[PDB]
Amino acid sequence: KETAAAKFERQHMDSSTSAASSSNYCNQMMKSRNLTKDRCKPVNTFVHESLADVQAVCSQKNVACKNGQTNCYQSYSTMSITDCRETGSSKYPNCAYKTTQANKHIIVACEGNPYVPVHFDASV
Repeated sequence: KETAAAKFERQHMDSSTSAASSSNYCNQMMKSRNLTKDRCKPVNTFVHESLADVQAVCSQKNVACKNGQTNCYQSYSTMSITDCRETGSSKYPNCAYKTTQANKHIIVACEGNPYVPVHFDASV
């Protein structure tokens, strides 16, 4: 079945664009990446950077994850991200989201060998 590392790429990586280009980014991405297949995932962040730059975060600043785990890491640099938050009009299967673009430090949880991002924890 899909690996945690591949899942992270599918849910959170968008190396193909530098930023969201319109308010419809989230609606299109959430759908296309299959995040709304079973239900409307409430929140999701997409990172507009190279895969290598995001994998490198696993060797940056170790910080506790929001849930207390100690396998989280914070990016030394800000990164281009897009926050997707479900709107009041969202109704499965017609999931709807508000798109928010920003430049923030990301916090990911890493695992494995190679040690790569498997979860997106927060943006700060």
